[PDB]
Amino acid sequence: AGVMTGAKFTQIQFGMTRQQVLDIAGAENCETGGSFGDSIHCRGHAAGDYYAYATFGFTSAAADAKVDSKSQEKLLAPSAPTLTLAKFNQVTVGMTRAQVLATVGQGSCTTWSEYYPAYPSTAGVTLSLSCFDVDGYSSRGSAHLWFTDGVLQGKRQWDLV
Amino acid sequence: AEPFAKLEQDFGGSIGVYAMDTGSGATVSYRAEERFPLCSSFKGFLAAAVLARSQQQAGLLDTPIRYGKNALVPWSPISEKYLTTGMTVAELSAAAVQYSDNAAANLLLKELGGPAGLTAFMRSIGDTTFRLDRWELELNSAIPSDARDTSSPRAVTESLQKLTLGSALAAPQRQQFVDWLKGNTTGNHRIRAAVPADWAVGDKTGTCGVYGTANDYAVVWPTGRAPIVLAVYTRAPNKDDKHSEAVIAAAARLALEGLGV
Repeated sequence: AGVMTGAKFTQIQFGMTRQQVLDIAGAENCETGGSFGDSIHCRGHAAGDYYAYATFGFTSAAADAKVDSKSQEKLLAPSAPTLTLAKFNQVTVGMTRAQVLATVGQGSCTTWSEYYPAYPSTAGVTLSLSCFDVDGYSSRGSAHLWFTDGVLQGKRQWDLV
Repeated sequence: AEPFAKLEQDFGGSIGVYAMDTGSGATVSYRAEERFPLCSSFKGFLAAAVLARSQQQAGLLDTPIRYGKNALVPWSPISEKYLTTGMTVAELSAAAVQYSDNAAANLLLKELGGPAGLTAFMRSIGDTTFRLDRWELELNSAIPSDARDTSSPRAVTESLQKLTLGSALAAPQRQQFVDWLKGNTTGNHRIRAAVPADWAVGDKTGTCGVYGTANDYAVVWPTGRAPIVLAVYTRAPNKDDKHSEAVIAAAARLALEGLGV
């Protein structure tokens, strides 16, 4: 059924069952148990010293649990990366998602991590954005912006110019 | 040596190899004393240093480590998942070895006293070439002629031997290190690709991704035969040069041929 991809990632929805996730991703790309506990971890093509991947968290270890968490690295590309050390330094704790996007560029960010501790309720939702500059989405120069309930809690960057 | 020279020229860079047959004492050596960037391959020795310290500090491996989003770095598939619950030192070690988990590696370095702490451990087991200077992700720069965060294929292999087959670690810790290496998920297309699928292999990979810089080291157990220890490192002159898993597998095959394996 191919390797894990962004299209598969996107098609997979919160609230789904393990079976649906596997249906879409292709059980052959995916693992569970071991280091990933009850989560389902699916691999795409090689990247970094690992592989492009998605990880899906579930409301419980039970068989009918639902997706309450979606994570990915190198499965989604930024639409128009414009991040700079300048804008990054403009981002401040307390900003809403919208405020942050305006600052870093509405094309610069992808969703690293998205988790609903109270699924299906969105209360307490936590969000990690991975944001990239000019060339940052290649294989260098990016940031991590994390939110709770849509309010920025913190930020970190690596080799922004 | 000629076949190695040809391989590296096809590749467009430099290749360093050192392999030893622990049954005969025979070795194969190509640029084995030149420095190559460690990249993620330092995480293997990081785990060993954690295990060594656990011999001195009881309960170390079972210590729950709590961290927040501030500790995450790109390429951290395991630590990202356990953010809400934390992870034990043993779990962090397994993640660093088996998935090249970056956040886990920095958390462990912290326990050891940083890069100088790891370097000091490597000195303690007789390795005088190994040097780690920086943390993730800065240690991946791989700038030609930069000696920071490098070692040589020979020193890597000699240390690997001491840790996995020798007495650098106590027996229980030695077996844990071996088990972690055997469970590595990142190296199916490198040294593992050069050997029969039913031979036990423990390996740690590294991929800086700039300057065609990548690597793998391994202990290989040929059925019925004594183990082989080997390290293959690659390097290239230009930043945009690509690394090649195929070249590493090919170099491994050559080294194994050289040992009569």
